[PDB]
Amino acid sequence: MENFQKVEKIGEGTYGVVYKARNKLTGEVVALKKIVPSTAIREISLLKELNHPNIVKLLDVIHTENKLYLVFEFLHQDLKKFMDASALTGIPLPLIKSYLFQLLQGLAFCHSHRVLHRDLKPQNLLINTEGAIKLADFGLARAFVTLWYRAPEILLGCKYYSTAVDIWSLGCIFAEMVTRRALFPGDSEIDQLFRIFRTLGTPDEVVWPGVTSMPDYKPSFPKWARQDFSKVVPPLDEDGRSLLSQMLHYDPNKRISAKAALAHPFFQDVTKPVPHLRL
Repeated sequence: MENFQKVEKIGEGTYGVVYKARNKLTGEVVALKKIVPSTAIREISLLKELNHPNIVKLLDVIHTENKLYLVFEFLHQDLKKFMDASALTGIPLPLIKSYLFQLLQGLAFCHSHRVLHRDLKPQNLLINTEGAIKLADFGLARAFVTLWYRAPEILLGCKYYSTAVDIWSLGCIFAEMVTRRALFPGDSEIDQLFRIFRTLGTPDEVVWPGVTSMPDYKPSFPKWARQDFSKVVPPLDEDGRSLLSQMLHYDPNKRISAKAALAHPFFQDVTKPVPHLRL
């Protein structure tokens, strides 16, 4: 721990403060997250084995007197900041497509190892000058404020949700890159839920078998009609709209998997362009 020289504070993460650090020993520039229960210890130890080029590498874990430090590889910017930076002009479709493709590969990898993220959002998506995008904070939720990317089954009380929640979240982020506006900016659990309802229509037994039996489901939920999908993500092409609708399917079991999504015609012409970051 004294092996680190805090270069500066990046910001407040979900589980603590994040500092840019320099390994006084190896000189490597890393990201230090100042996060303890023995169960969370084995859980994040298992995360060290979860390596993929689209997953932010957990270099080391340092436990010392209730203090838990997670040493991560450092990336220069997050997707939230990049989106704002390219808000007026919009992120080019080839870069949007490239990013979604890479995130799906990363998700496909984690999901193949029965590891869910559970909390995908633009701030935990880190990018570099080389065109790569990675998933940050993977597995930390199972281990240990924005509802915008929350899957509906989570909002309806499902206590044993699946990998499908990450697909839903990524779909919301996908739509946000395309339109330059958050898809469902809920400011309360009920507002989030109803925002989803107003756009995708209020779910029933037809589209989502067993929805009415969900814990937080109320028969009194207003019945909104599903909106024309072409009004949701204009001007995304038919392939993208097809993929997005599949990623936003109400029934978690019918929602497209990361693996399957990678096969969608939308990616037939995927390339790896680089973003222009002003570091």
